[PDB]
Amino acid sequence: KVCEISGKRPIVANSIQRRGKAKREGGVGKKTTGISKRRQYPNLQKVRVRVAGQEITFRVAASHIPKVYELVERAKGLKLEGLSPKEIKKELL
Amino acid sequence: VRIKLLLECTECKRRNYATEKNKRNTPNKLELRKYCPWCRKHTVHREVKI
Amino acid sequence: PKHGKRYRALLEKVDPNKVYTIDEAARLVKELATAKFDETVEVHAKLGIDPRRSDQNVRGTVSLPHGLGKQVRVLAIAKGEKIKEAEEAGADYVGGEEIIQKILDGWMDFDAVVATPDVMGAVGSKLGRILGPRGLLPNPKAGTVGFNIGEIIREIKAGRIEFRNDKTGAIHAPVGKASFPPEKLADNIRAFIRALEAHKPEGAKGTFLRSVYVTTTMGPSVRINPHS
RNA sequence: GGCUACGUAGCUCAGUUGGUUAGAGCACAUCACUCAUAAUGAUGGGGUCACAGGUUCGAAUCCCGUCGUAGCCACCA
RNA sequence: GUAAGAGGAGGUAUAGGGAGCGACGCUUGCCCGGUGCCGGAAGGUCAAGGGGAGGGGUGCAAGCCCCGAACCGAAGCCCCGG
RNA sequence: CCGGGUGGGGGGGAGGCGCCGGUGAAAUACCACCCUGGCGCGGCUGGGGGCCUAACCCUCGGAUGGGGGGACAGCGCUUGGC
RNA sequence: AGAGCGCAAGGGUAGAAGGGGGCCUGACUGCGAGGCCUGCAAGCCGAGCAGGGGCGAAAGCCGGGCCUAGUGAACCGGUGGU
Repeated sequence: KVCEISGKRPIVANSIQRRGKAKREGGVGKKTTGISKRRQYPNLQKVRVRVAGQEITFRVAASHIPKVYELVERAKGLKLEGLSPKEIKKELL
Repeated sequence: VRIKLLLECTECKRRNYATEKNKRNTPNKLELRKYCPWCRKHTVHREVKI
Repeated sequence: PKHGKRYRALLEKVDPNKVYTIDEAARLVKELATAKFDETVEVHAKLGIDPRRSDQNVRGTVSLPHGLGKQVRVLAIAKGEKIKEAEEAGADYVGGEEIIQKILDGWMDFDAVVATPDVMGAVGSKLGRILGPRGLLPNPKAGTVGFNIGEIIREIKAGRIEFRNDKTGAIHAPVGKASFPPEKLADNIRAFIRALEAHKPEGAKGTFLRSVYVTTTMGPSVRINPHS
């Protein structure tokens, strides 16, 4: 998908795993020449933290979870009341 | 064929070359033939490498 | 009791985690000899050349720029003419080809042998079951095959050493003689380090210079920073 | 190429870190036993421990050089 | 179906999917050598990884960067039987 | 290796050992390192099992929670195979 | 000259290329006039020069083998050097 934090959306085709077989040197090359093409896309996960007056979830990046708890910190500072899950969660950032 | 194989001869007194062959099967231990290098006149020549 | 009383004190002077180097070894290990007489500095040297590798057990032929003081007497089997040479050197009853049975027919009193290359052949085939296997006969690098091996008779009467590898490189460098103080100990040990580095294999990876253990003969020895 | 294991009697198979004194069942051999074949017991022929090298005073028992056998990865302008 | 989820099935080994034959009556012999398939906590080979003995460039040096053995790193094929 | 070696506790006591000779490849108090195999630990470094819940996942008449599973399962990146 | 001259045949050869001995190592370097051959490419032949070298009393031969088959442009890189 796309993280709710710092973007982090997929990558395709010439993203890569290629295959290749690749060149180097271990004779006339490791296996000399070698060549091909593939596919590759990011990370995402879940952080369903409480905070304030209710409960809320998160689609967090690979290593952007401390940032979530930071948003929690900034969150506490203001007036977060009423019943409005993602509505509050958005007023966050 | 590799039995007669292919080796080369370098001088002593630092490097030098000349192109040759062998014959390991035949009573051929090592060789110290007598040729000429790029530098100076005729001298030693020692057997080595592939 | 187990290692003796002398060695319990001489234990309370090792602290088996030390170095000394050729210096502090020369001095303090000059002290480490309180036992009898002429303890042979036994530099005990161990490295790593896989207790044969076909032809890598050193041989090192050294005199240690001073002297030992013992005796080898050489004997020699030096085909008449070569006897002459040995006759101004230190070779007891040089016997051209006859003192062979005063080695073979049970009559020892000798070391080295020097002999010749001539008789080497001949005299090799006879005593290569005693002096050979044990450590006297020719070994064409132990100072025992030649007439320039008589110059080597004087070499063996100034110090031979036969550095070999057995099972641990091992070798016991012999001088020290508990009557050499600082000077001769310093110079002797450093000299042995020199000959050591001189006789080297052709690609035997590892620590060419671990064990040194510079034991006089009756006590402590812990290393010499296996270098200086 | 790199790494690994094995190759010893005509057959098939152990003795494997020594140091002894190289085997087993088949099979060949002249017997033995049975009245009779076979069953089995005995004594001999066959090793030239994959060939050499080196370690050891003393290896088929160990390192090393060549090949034959196979196994996977893996090289081939 | 990239996926959410869907049918399976609000069904549960007399239930659901896949294959060979094709009522019923008689019957279904030998081969695990090649292969597929079932299992098997010894092992060969092999990955990134982990590791660091050991080598080099360079600075006066502190240092920085690269090369990298021993030896521990799976699946798998080999091996073993069915 | 059935032969003795190694160690401790003690009695008791002024007495007990090593070279050559002898034998074989070697000489056997003591000293130096090392090998064989082991044993205990210290550095590195993995293999295997249990329990816990709180990540993650299932479910139960709203559940702030109870019950189940749980560091696997799901997934993201990379690693070799088929 | 029907023998021999490695190997198939053909040419040729005892005024040697065949067969015996001694010293050796010119399967030499830097070059190459001018010719064979031929679509290109490649292949074939070689006097002499010059370094220095082997043998030879000298004259002199020597850029492997009596000659025709025993061979693979380029792109990739391995290895020693400059």
